[PDB]
This record gives sequence, C-alpha cells and structure tokens, in this order.
Amino acid sequence: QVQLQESGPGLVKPSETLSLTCTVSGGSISNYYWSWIRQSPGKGLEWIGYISDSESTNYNPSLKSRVIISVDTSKNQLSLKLNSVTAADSAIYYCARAQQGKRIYGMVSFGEFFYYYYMDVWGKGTTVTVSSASTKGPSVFPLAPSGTAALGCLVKDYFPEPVTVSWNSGALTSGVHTFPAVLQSSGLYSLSSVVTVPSSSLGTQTYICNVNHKPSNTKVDKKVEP
Amino acid sequence: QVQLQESGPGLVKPSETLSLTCTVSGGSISNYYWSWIRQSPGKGLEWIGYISDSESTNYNPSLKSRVIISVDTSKNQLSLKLNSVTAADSAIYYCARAQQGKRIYGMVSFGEFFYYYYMDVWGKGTTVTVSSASTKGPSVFPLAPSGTAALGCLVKDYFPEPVTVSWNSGALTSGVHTFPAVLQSSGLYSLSSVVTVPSSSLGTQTYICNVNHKPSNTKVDKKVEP
Amino acid sequence: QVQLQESGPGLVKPSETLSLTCTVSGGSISNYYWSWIRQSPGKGLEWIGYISDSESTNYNPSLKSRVIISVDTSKNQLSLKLNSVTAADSAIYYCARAQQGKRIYGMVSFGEFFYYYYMDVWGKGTTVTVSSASTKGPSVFPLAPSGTAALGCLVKDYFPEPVTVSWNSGALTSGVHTFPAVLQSSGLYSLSSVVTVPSSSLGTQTYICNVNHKPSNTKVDKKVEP
Amino acid sequence: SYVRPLSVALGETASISCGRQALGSRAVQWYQHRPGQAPILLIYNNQDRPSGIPERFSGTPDINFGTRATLTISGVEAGDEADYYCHMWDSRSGFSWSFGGATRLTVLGQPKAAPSVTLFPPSSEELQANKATLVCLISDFYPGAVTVAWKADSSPVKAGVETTTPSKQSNNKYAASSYLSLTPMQWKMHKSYSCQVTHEGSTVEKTVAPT
Amino acid sequence: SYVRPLSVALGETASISCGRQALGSRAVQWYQHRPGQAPILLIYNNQDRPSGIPERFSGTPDINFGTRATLTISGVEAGDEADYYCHMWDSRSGFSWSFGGATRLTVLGQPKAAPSVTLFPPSSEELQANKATLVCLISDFYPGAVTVAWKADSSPVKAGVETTTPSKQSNNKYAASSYLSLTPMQWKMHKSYSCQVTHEGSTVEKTVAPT
Amino acid sequence: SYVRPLSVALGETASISCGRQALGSRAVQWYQHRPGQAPILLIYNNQDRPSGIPERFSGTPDINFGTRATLTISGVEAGDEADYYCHMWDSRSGFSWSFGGATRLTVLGQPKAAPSVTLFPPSSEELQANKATLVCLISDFYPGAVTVAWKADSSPVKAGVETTTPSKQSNNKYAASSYLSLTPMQWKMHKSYSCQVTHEGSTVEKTVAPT
Repeated sequence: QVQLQESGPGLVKPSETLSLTCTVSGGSISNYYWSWIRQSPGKGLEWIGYISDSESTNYNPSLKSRVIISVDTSKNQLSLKLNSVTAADSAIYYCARAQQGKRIYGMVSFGEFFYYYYMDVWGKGTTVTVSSASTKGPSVFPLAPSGTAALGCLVKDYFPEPVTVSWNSGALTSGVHTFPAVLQSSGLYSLSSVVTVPSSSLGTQTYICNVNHKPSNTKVDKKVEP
Repeated sequence: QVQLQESGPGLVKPSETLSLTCTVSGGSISNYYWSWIRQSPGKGLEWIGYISDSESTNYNPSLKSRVIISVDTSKNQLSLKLNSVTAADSAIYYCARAQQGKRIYGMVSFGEFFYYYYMDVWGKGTTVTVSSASTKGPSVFPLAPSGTAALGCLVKDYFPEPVTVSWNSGALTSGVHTFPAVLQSSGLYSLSSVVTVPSSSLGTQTYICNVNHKPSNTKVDKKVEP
Repeated sequence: QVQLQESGPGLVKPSETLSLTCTVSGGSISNYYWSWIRQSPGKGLEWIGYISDSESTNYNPSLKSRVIISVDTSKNQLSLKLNSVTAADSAIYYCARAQQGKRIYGMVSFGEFFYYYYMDVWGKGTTVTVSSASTKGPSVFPLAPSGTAALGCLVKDYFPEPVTVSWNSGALTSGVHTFPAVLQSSGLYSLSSVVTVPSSSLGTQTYICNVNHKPSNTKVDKKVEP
Repeated sequence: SYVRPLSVALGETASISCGRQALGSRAVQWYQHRPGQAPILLIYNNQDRPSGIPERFSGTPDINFGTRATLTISGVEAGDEADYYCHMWDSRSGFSWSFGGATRLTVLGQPKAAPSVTLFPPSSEELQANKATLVCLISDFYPGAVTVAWKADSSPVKAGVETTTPSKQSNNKYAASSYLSLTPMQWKMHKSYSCQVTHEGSTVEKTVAPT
Repeated sequence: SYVRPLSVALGETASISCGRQALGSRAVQWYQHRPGQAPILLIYNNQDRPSGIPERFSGTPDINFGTRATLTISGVEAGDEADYYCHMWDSRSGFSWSFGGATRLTVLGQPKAAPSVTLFPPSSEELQANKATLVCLISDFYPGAVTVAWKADSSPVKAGVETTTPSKQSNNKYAASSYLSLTPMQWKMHKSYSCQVTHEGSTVEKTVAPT
Repeated sequence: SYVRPLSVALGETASISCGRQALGSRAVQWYQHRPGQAPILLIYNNQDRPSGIPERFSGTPDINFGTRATLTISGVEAGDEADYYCHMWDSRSGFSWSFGGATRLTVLGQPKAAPSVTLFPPSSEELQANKATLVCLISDFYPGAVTVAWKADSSPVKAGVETTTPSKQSNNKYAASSYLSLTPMQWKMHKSYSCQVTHEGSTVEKTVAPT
C-alpha cells in the first residue's frame, strides 16, 4: 500500500549543499513520521533525523549543525539538505516511515513514559558520492557469444556508482546476471552484464542491452550478434 | 539349464529381408513359447511376435505385414525374417522364452479368463544396422606403455557396431577395460581397449590383443611392447 | 623431573666401534635400570640390552657377541659400544629407563614368579648412519619472499641426516615449517625451511635462518630480504 | 515410447506406479532393462517373482479391484538404475503388445568419484600410415559427466576432437573416451599435447609429447 | 561502528544478545540489514513483529527487570546472513540516536558450490578504439572466495588485472569479476589467453584466443 | 618385524589384539610408536597405565587364564595413528627380548584437506654458483598422497625432479617437497616454470618466472 522512492544527485562536490528527495506512494505524508538514514562503507547505520506529522523536526546531534529536513504536502515529497559535505558524507541514504511508540512503565500522570520511534517501511536507497572528480558516462561494448550459450554487455569507465542494466528494454529477464563494478586505478568503475539464453535463439531473437548512468544522463543501447 | 544365443548379419541394406536365428542350449524348442523383441535407440522395448509349442504364430500388428517367424526342431533353432527393412529397423534384437499364464477371474466354463505371456529367460542381443553404406574391417594399432602401468589397443575406422576384444586370446582378464566406440564424422566407429598390469610384467609377459569384427569377418591380432 | 638425552657420531664407518652416550637430567643413574633401543627403517623396535642399578649387564642374544653397555656414576652418563657395525646397524638409537616388575603367579618360596622390565621414560633418539661415504656440510641459500607472505631457507647437499633449523636463533617460532629431507641420486640430503610472517613485517624485521649439521660441525646463518 | 523419470535416494524404498491402470482383473509383469543389455523379468504374475531376484523386489497382487499396480524396490542401490517396464494385462482390454512406458530410475546420494585419465601418444604404425591420433581415456568417475579440453602446447585445439558421451561401467561408475585426430606433421611440429578432463568442480590434466 | 561476529550452524537456533543492556523498562527494536540493501525491521516493540516476517524471528519481552534483550532466529538458513542491529530504548537513558553495534551472522554448514567461469574475448568495437579487455566472470560459487590467475599463452600475466571481491547473489551464492587490460597488439601477438579460477581445493581454467 | 594393519573409524573404539598369546600368567606392556619419534609406554602391567595417558587407553588384566591381551582405545582420533607393540611376558616362555609385531592403526573418516603449495625461484647466490633449483613445498593436505608435475613453459619436464614421500605433520596433516634441478641457462632461456600439485580429485598449480 505504501512505498517510498529516493532520488539524489549521486555526485556532490566537497563543501556543497547535498540535497535529496523522497516520494511516498499510496499513503499521505502529513500524517506519519519520516526518517533519513545513511549507511557509509565500514560504518554502521546512522540515524540522521526525523520529521513529525505536524512537520516538527529533530536532528541527530552527530550532524545537527548542518542538516535541514523539509516536507512538501502538496504531493507526498519530503526533502533533505546537508551542506558542508566531506568525503565521509558519501553513503546510501535511505528513506523510511517512522512509527511513534509510547512505552509506559509507571504513571502517565507523572510522565513516567517515553517515546520511541521505529522505521517499518523503507525506501531502496540513493547512492551519493562526494568527490572533487567529475562525472563521466560509460562506454558500452557488446560481448557476442559462440546446451546453451551466453552473451554479454561490457560497461566500462564510468563514474560514479551506480548504473542500471536491463535486457530488451525490460522484456528479457530470465537468466540475467549483472556483476558488481570494479574500481580501476584510473578511478572509474567498470561493469559487466551477461544473460544465458538457449543456443538456438541466436537466429534471430534480437538481444538489446540497455545501460543508464543517471549522474551523466547518458543512456545507451547496444545489440549483440556473432 | 536353458540359455539362448542370437545371431544375425549386423548390416542389412534398405529394402531387403533381414534374417536372424536363435539357438536354445540345454532345453528343447518344441515345448515352449518363444518371442522376438527389439529395442531401438530412443524407442522402448518392442514386442515383435511369438511362436507356440505347437508352432502356431501371432505377430504384433505394428509390423504384422512384413514379419515371418519360423522354427526348426531338428535342433533348437528358431528364426526370424523381416523384409522391407527401413532405417528405423536397426536395433538390438533379443530372443526370449515366453511362458503362458492363464489368469482366471470368473468362470472357466463361460470363458471368463485370458492368457498372458511373459519372457523369463532372454538372450544377449544381436546388433543389426540398416544402412546403404558398406562394411569395413577395422585397423588395429598398439598402444605401448611406459605402482603399475597400462597398455592399450586402438581399434579405429570400422563399421558397423560392434567389435569384440579379448586380451591374450581370453587368458588376460583382470584389469581389462574396453571403452565404448565413437562415431566420427566419416561414419565409422573407433574403439579402444586398455588393461592395467603390474609394471614388472613388462619383461616379458606377452600381451596379445585380439580384435574380431564379424560384419567383415576380419579378425586381427597385435602385440604391445615399449 | 627425569629426562634423558642421547648423543652419537651420526656417521660411523663399516667395521668400526660405534659409541653413543646418554645423560640423565633430574634423577640419578645408579638407582634405576636403563635400556638401549634402536629402530631401523622397515624393521620394528629392537631391544639391544639393559643395565641394572647395581651395574649388572644383560645383552640381547641378537647382538650379544658385539655389544658392550657401560655406565659412569660420577655424573649421570651411561654409554653404549657396538663394534663390527654393518649397513643394517644404522637406526635411531633410543635411551630409556627400565622399571623392574615382579609378576607373581604362584608361591614366592618356590620361585613361582618372573621379572619383567618396561621403559617408562625415553630419550629423543640419535640418528646414526653406517656408510663408507664421507661427511659433508650443507650449502644454505636464502629464499626471499614477494594477507601474508612466506620466506624460506634452502639447505642442500649434506650428509648424513639430520640438520636442525631455527629461525632468529630461536626467537622466531610461530608459523615455522621445516620439511623432511630429500635423498638425491648423488647421495646427499637436501632440506628446506619456511616461515609464514605478516607481509608488513618485511620492513624491516630481520629474519635470520640458523642451520646446524653436527656430523660436520658446520653451523651457518643466512638472512632473507626481497 | 516416452520415458517418465523418478529419483530415489540411496537406501530408500522406490515406488514405481504402473503407466496404465487396469479396467478389470489384471496380470501385470515387471521388467528391468538397462539400455545395451537384455531385460530382466522381475515379476511375472501380479506378485510372483522368479528365482535369482531378491525379496526387495515386490509387486502388488490383485485381491480387490481398484488397487494400482506398483513395483516396490526396498533398499535401493546404484545397481537398481535402469528402465522399468509395466507389461499390463487385464480381462477388459485386448492383447498387450506394447510393454508400456519406461520409468527411468536414478539413485541419488551416491559417492562422488574422481576420474582416472590415461593419455596415449600416436602409435608408430599409425604414424607410418601418415595418420596420428591422440586418445584420452576417462574412467571410474561419478557423477557421469565430464568435459574434455585438448591443447597443442598451451594454445587450445578443438578442430579434430571426438568425445564419447559417458557410459556406465560394471562397477556403477562411468567411462568416456576422447580422440584428437591430427596430421603426423602437427604431432612433430608441436612441443606437447594435453588433455584436460574437468569433472564436477575440479580439472585433471594429462599431457604427452613426442620423445 | 564496530562489528561483532557470530556463527550459527545451518538449521540451528541463533541467539543474538543485544549490545547494550537496559537500565530501566525497555522498548527494543531489531533490524536486519545486509549491506547494499534497505534494512528490514524485524521486531519493533520488545516482542511485536510486523507482517511479512516469519514466526521464527522472536524477541524477549519486558516482563520483569533484568531480562536481557535477545533476538532468537530458530531454524537458521543461508538467507539469515546479514547485520543485526539492536535499537535500544529505555526509561533511564536518553534518546536512542545510535542503532548500536552490528552482529554479523554467518550460517555454517552450507553446501559447497563450484564456480561457473565465463571468459569473453576483446570486442571488435573496443579493438577499433585501440583498447582491449579480457573479462573473466565467476558466479554461483560457495564459499565466497576464489583466486584468479591470468596467463598469456603459458607464461603468467599479473600487470593489468582487476578482480572483484566476492559478492553474495540472490540465490545465496557468490560472484566475482576479473578484468585483464592489455593493448590490442598484445592481444594479436599472443597465441591464447587463459583465466584460471581456483576455488576451495580445485582450479578451473577457461581460455580464449583471437580466431 | 612384520606389520599387521588395522583400520578404525574416527570416534569408534579400537581393539588391538596382541600378536602372541600367553601360555601362563602374563605381564604385558603396550607401547605407542610413530616412526621418527620415541615410543610412549601406554600400559606397563597387564592394565596399569602411567601418568600423562588418558583413561581411554585400557588393557586387559590377568584374572583367569585364557583371556587374550587386547589394548582398547575408545574414542579414536587422528593422533592415535601409530604403531602399537605388545611386549609379552609370561611365566612359561623365556625372556621377552622381541617387542613383537606392529599394529599399524589408521583412523578412517578424517576431514579432507587441500594442499598449500608454495613455489620458490632459484636464489641469486645459487645462480651465482652456476646452479639453479626450483623448490615446490606442499603442506596441510589430507589424505597424505599427492602427485607433482613440473612443466617448462607448457611442455612437461621430468628430468631432474626429486619429490618427497608425504610425511605427517604435528597437526595430523601431511607435507611433501619437490625439487627441480636445472642449469642456470635453462632457467633464463625459458619463459616460466610451473609445479602442478594434484591431490585427490583436483590439481593446483603454482608458477614462477625469472623477472
């Protein structure tokens, strides 16, 4: 019923205002609590802050001095603004709905209770990289094949992570296998997607490899054939 | 007590009367039922027909129009004649004794019973190939050796299957290993027989490899030595 | 409390008096029984003889004619002298304390008992080789390295067995792995010692390989470095 | 005819239901057949088994109508791998000419066995005939599936290779043969030839050179 | 934050004790997180679990004080491998901003799986760009650790290789990629290139040559 | 003397019957001996065991005549692999000079372990001496049996190799060494040298080249 979807730049220069947004699908926004969570490599999950149903804010003191969370009720969008970003600010920024719980141990009249918040539905994450380097679209090269056979699609020299790859614009989905990237010494990632198809399908089921690298708005297509 | 042994051409030209025979060893022939069974590659076991102890015949309607089964009581031989053979007639033709069983469910007076036949002792099979191609004897080449060691005997370019191989004319039997044939693109089979013997037996236990290809009546022998 | 340590030539010429000694550490010598035991390759453990606390002797009749066992109570040393040694006299000569047991089955008055001896604490063994060949010190060559890494020390062309190897004069002990020797066709043994150390330890933890070949009183050292 | 598979773990009890169900009183025969070999009549009457067949092979009798014909093989072993035919006779239907379908029984949980590769160089008499054949003999491996790879020196060679599909041996293991045909000059002009036999996760290599 | 490991055999019951013990009445949340994926709230109140989470995930309630907060995962499977966070709230301490430590759960006794290597030669369009890359794709292997080895003909080649640290797949197996970069002349002037993938005790080789 | 073998599965109870049976009242000693090491007196009187030996090593006492002398090792482990001698004394026979036969105990069902190959190139000082030796060091493998294969580039090399028969290590695994001797010119004039170590079903290769 309720799903969330993040969206961000992916690349932000050092000492610059990072800005992400998050869309709610199915439910409203001004009747729930929403939290921003990031997860850096090596470091654990870090709670950034949250916003109420009355649009009241409360930031983590770890980054209180430079985080501003907002909300737009015209639709179901809530944003995040983080300035003065450093190299340690690159992470997968998640977006989740917080649910207020009231743990009561003594007398509510004396205030012998405390509120706790928990995230019950999360987003999918937005990869964000803080680097002085500039974005670069990839270079797609086909890998033609020769029981069954396997063909590929080589996505080399792009920055930064990630890159989505679908086969036949989304039609081909069985046997697809996209492999994690590789950070070469030059500083650019290199991917590789491969599907296993029946050998007899070589003539002539068209195999269109789709590649999208949003940090450079450079989508490309390429066909494979022996 | 009772054993059966088939014998056939192995190669019959298309549109020609195939003919096989079967010998009974130990028992008689005119006091039992006998059935012919063939098994083609891919297709299951196929019942061809049978003959009674009174020499009455009953053919499978699958090949009723072109099968004739006979019997010779002078000894214990029963034959099979199949004409108009096609490529699908090549199989391993087995020979087995059928035993009549009378399953009674109701009243024998009203005929409420039926006869069933089952084969309890079989032969070993005769490989028969239907092909326009001509027979060709093999070419035997020795494979000298160098805990233990292993020597071989290469039987290449023959047609059709099969070829029997014994070592030391039947004396050598421990550690013998004859490998299934190979159908090359030329259309001829190629075999290979290998025994594992103690290394010290190299000097000088004679190792005679025997090869027999009956479809060409070409028996040959060859010795192996480093 | 009580430990024993053998000591011998390691190499004795054919038809010559072999002579070994054994030291007791912690206890005395003139109050126990002591036995000499050798173990040749292929043949089992062989009891050579023993000596009493009163220094009375009793040799195995297998080699009674040419074995003389002695004892020196000034310290805790007991010796062994075996002359007319042949090639079959090369073995690991062990030294152990024998404990007299008196098994009584009938009446001690009639002598219905017998004494049995058992060795409860042994030495470590002394390798002795009987050969006309002459001793030769080894030739040590370093094997520099390149998670972790491994460096080595090549001890080649020595005679006879054995050779002790310690790393950093005894300091380095974790990850050490000395491999059994190799008898080349020339007739000389060749060893190899290797330790696995952290890769970062390459700069610059000194790795000194120590090699001792007592049959030639030729100790040597060598350092390894990329 | 068509083949219906069945997998039974090693040591379990196999239950092979017949292909066609009877319409009246029945007299069903059970045959064991491994391709390239004569069938073995397991049970002739609805439950009567001949001599030379263990008690672990049992069939269902025709007591009351409605009972299906099932061959039960208790304590399955690797030798029980074969085709099982259900020759069905009944009072209602006619004369049983067809042996029926074919239940392909495979016994799971058998011990994995590595191959025993043996490579032979071209014989002298063959080279005297201006021909040369390298033979790679693989045996005693389970499960029965291997991949061969021929290399001239270090470079691969795929033109001129002939490989056998695996074949079960008398000891319930598999065997395969590979033949690399080449001209006698390609055998002298190269340094060494290798046959790489990859089975399960591992690969084994045996090499030969003209010396 | 720091990571504390835990090994539980396949099928057993995992007992993950919380990082920090409560000083008063508590309300503890349990999150499941596998890196590169959104967390999964397993239990929100001390024992209340949301929908879409099996009954085998259980937490300890706050009945009497002194009971430690432990997440129990009965019947562990290979999918249960993830980081487990214990978001601890209590009456005494302040506002729980930190999710706490991270219990790295690994499930022992999983079936060993051999890799599926696939090597591609340099594409024509890449060679037209005066560059050439050999790619070696490894997948479906467990345990997730392999070693790659690139050889030009028979001689080794280590200058120009880039290999991925293994990554868990959706089927609980691992995948790795290896990229050998070389000039297009070094691709023509050599006879063949090979990628040796050694996993567990065995090694598998896939080779390619410009033909 | 002759050696009589015995196989006991891991964890079972070994029953080692003595070589010679007693004619009268007996006093039997049991010694544990692994070749290349000092024996370990397990039991001295018919059942008395010294200190430093677990209770799982037990011997039969001489209560009534007729009982055979048997050493029982309950809960066998890989460390229990050794030669077991039965020093037999009795009232009837004379002085027991011979330790008797030798029961070679092997513990079945031990975990298979893949080797750890390590290949070193010829050292500079050795090459300065106009000699060159390649050493291939294999360790931590079980069962203790491997096959080495030396190749110059891709062609095999068998002239000049010396290999050690496996030897048990302190951790109950095996180790072997292989030495390929060659002239320093054959080390420079070749591209690379490899040592292929095949253990159980798999083969592992480590290669080295003069660079």
